[PDB]
Amino acid sequence: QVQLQESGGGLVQPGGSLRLSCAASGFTFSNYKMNWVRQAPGKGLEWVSDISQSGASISYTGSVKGRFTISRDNAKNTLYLQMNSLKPEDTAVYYCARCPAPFTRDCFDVTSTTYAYRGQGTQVTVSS
Amino acid sequence: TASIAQARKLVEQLKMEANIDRIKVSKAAADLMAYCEAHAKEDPLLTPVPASENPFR
Amino acid sequence: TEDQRNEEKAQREANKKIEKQLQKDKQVYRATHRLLLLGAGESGKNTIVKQMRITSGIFETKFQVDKVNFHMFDVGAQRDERRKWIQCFNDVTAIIFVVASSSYNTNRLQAALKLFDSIWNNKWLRDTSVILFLNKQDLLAEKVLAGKSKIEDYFPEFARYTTPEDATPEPGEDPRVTRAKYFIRDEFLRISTASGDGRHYCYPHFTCSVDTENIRRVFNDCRDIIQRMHLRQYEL
Amino acid sequence: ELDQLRQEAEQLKNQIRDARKACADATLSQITNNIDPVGRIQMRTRRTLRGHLAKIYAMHWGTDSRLLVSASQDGKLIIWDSYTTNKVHAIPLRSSWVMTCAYAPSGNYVACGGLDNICSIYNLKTREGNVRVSRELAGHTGYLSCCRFLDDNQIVTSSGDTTCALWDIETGQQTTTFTGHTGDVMSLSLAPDTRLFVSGACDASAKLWDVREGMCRQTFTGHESDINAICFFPNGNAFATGSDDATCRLFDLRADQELMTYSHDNIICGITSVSFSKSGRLLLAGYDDFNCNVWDALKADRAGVLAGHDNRVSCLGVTDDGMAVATGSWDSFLKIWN
Amino acid sequence: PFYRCQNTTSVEKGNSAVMGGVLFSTGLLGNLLALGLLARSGLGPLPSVFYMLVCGLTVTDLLGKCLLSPVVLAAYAQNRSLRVLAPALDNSLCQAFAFFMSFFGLSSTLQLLAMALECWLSLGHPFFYRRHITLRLGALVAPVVSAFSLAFCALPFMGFGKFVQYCPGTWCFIQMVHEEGSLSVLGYSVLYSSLMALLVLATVLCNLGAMRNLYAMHRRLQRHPQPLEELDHLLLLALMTVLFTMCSLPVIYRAYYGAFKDVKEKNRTSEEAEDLRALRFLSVISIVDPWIFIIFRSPVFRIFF
Ligand SMILES: CC(C)CCC[C@@H](C)[C@H]1CC[C@H]2[C@@H]3CC=C4C[C@@H](O)CC[C@]4(C)[C@H]3CC[C@]12C
Ligand SMILES: CC(C)CCC[C@@H](C)[C@H]1CC[C@H]2[C@@H]3CC=C4C[C@@H](O)CC[C@]4(C)[C@H]3CC[C@]12C
Ligand SMILES: CCCCC[C@H](O)/C=C/[C@H]1C(=O)C[C@H](O)[C@@H]1C/C=C/CCCC(=O)O
Repeated sequence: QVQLQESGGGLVQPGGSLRLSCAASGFTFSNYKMNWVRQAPGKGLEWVSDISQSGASISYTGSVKGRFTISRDNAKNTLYLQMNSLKPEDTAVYYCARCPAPFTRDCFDVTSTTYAYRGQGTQVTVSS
Repeated sequence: TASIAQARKLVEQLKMEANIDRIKVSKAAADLMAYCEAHAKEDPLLTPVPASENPFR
Repeated sequence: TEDQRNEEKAQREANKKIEKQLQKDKQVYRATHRLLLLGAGESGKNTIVKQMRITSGIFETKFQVDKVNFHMFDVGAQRDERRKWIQCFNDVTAIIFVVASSSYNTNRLQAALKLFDSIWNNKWLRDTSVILFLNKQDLLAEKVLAGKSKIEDYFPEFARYTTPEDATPEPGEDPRVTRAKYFIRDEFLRISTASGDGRHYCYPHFTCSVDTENIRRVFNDCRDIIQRMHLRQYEL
Repeated sequence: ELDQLRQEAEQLKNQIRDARKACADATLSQITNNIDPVGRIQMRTRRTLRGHLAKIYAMHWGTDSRLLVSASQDGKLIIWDSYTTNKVHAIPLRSSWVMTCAYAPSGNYVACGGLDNICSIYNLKTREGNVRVSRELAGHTGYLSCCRFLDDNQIVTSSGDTTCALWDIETGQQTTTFTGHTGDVMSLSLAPDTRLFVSGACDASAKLWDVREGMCRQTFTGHESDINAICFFPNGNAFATGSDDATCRLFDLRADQELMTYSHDNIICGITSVSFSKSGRLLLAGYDDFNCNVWDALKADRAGVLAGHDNRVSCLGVTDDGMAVATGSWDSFLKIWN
Repeated sequence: PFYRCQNTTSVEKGNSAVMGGVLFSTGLLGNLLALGLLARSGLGPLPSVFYMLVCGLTVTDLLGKCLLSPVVLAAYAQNRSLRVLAPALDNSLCQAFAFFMSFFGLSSTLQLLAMALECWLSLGHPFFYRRHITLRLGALVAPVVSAFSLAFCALPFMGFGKFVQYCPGTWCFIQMVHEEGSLSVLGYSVLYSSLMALLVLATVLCNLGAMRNLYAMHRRLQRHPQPLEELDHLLLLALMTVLFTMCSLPVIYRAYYGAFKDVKEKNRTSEEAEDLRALRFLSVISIVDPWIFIIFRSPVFRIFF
């Protein structure tokens, strides 16, 4: 069964830095595209960033460009998201979203309903 | 309510499914092979069906 | 077996009747141009359907333009998991994608961009053109003219963006409104040009919910798509 | 408190996995290694059916092995004669985007549905001679993916709402609702006894359902991506599922775990349809590469390839008697192989 | 007699059959390559109206070059005109040769006009094309065109028109001149000339419309709203129209001249030389069509070109 276990989240002060980690299992981590999504308190799912299979093509949302760094290592089936500088508005449960099908780049994991290929997420909060 | 009700239903279904009468895989494979070799001749796709008997001539 | 031959003749007559019916159906179908309407939940697509029409999982909107039948289908009342049923609209003439440009902060514009990228990259949709209706331009103008919703706060690349030379600003429109509009347009142009091209094209049109020229825009897009599809014939 | 439920579910899943592993004393492949291979079978198109306008998406063979029903998204449901290729009926569908079709065992009724979220029933043997809508099942909240007739009055239908429902054609109401699936249900498969049915729900997992009891009796998690096809083994004790991962996996209701996998490196495209022959030795599965590969149910080898279609393969079904197999594709042409 | 070698059985040796051998060989090779590419496409692409139209056109052009070139060359070589080249039941082979020549020319012109009109309707009126034009129409276009050409070229045998031999003696064609002025012999010639001119003008107008539509599409493509786009089709259609006009104008001009631009013919040598040239150029349409229509479009050739 597809399993995703997010970790690395926790409390932090404004301007801190976190390094989230997701343990993939139950599939070929290299054959699927990885996407990061978060759900702010009292809000809907928000796409954060994505990383292609080979790790060449990378993109971040305007509110994240030049602030967070995504990375992957297919040698152990693990995903990473290096947060250099956070802010209070960044508090949200970060979920790891996988591409629906392999060898494709069209993702539909931002669905509001229960997505069958997303982890439980890690709670991250920022407060002064 | 729904968030916890879904988990409760999942746990109940998993408990119900855990206590099923699971059978070994060797016996299942043997039964599958027996069924396959039994109806082997009765499979027009597996064996070459005669041309006359074939309605698709 | 004379009875067998009589039944065979009856079945042949029935098949001939069904073939005539299917020929008529094909004549009616190839003359009809199906269209898919899609957009975010907060988009003004409902107003567009209402203007064009003046429980079921899909609604059919039939409208004629210059004696040309157009069947716009709304896929409302369906779960947001579109990766499966979107494949059914591979043969549609065009996919009317309505996005709210003023819906930028969560940031719905980013979700719309990702959806457009997925639709453009879908294997079964690489041969289907998408009509990009950048709806709700008046709201974007009101927000960018007198407001603090800085686009650079949610789109850092906007700080270095400048109005292109080919830009055709509307008479009286503020330069900032045109800059924001063309930036939002280029946001989709990059996705539609770098991810691939040649098999399908994107038609970005700045429209509003009450703009009646949407029908003429769809008509022109269908004309262009059919012309570019006919152009393929001349390739042996 | 949610952490307690999470840990409980995790421990239950671990116990179930340990139990499944303990029951895996051997593997089907190691035991079948002694079985004689089928080799190669050069199947050719014996009959070509033409007349469909749009891409065909669903098909279902009849019990009589003579008439077949195929649904195209052009708003038409044509019934073809397998032997003579003559179209028996041309049923125009109120919903153009039809996605499923079912031929009743007796042939007196036919069902179909799609994005309209309505599984309309059609009577083929009306006293007037024409085909008319018999019943409209508009209780589902999603697109109808697949449907199969249990009898002249009962029919199981899958919908995009992630839940299957048992319908009474006489009253037109949901006799029983099957909940538990996470994603949208794609395909259905009725057991030989018509007492159990399985289906995939775009969640890389198949669930065993009871028609009378109405509960998820078993659950399988062998696949890794969305499941689009499912078909019961002729004996009714196992079934194979097709998924977008380009791999077919056989599951046994008694073993409660995957027995073997059918896939190849060169095959990377998704799967759309899967079916078994009369004996079940041949696993015919349709692929998006415009061809259908015949996989040996025991040797896990490609016993044949049906590359006669020019577009994506959508549906695939084998007659009850196993005489010929028809492969549907988006090219709007149905080819019968033997 | 105006036609110096009419009743004759000679061929003014002062004429070397090289200008026909080259025109035959080049056209044969072109049509062979075209048919080979078409067979390669059919064995594996999908059929289309334009595909069937081009197939009919190239097959018709090949069937012409064959018959005609064979007879002419025979003649030149052996050294006996067509009226004696079948020394047998054959004062024939002089009217039949001209009949086949006129039939094939009119059929090529009609098929070119049909293809131009199809392209114009497809690019300028897409809805009309999708509604009324189908593969059943293109399949019947060529047979109907051939039947009409046969029915039109069968008139000289019913008293309306005549076939005569020219100076080289190795070929024949409609009696473009007019002996003394029989609106019956001149009537068929002027009618054929008028029909050819009308078809040429219609083809030119259709090509101009298609090129205008292609230029509009190119202008629209400049902005965002293996294969090649309309830019290459523009050059292809321009070259095709130019060559077709330059090859079809000479014969029409000579026909009209021999019809009404004379009272008593003068300089028989120049008139005969110009009548021969005119058809020398007209025969280039069959050599130009296969290349422009298939080879320049075939990806196998564009890879190197
Ligand atoms: C639709 C396409 C692909 C098929 C039809 C094209 C070809 C095969 C057919 C259609 C009509 C045919 C012509 C019909 C009439 C004549 C008259 C006679 O003088 C010799 C044969 C000739 C010149 C035929 C040549 C071949 C022809 C051009
Ligand atoms: C007329 C159409 C439909 C059929 C075409 C077939 C061709 C091969 C036939 C039909 C009529 C034939 C002509 C009729 C009569 C004569 C006799 C004499 O004067 C010389 C040849 C000539 C002129 C014939 C040559 C061949 C001919 C042109
Ligand atoms: C002629 C108008 C319709 C085209 C029919 C066919 O394609 C023509 C083939 C021509 C050739 O290739 C060689 C030869 O020129 C033949 C026809 C003869 C034309 C005038 C005789 C030339 C000469 O006496 O030297």
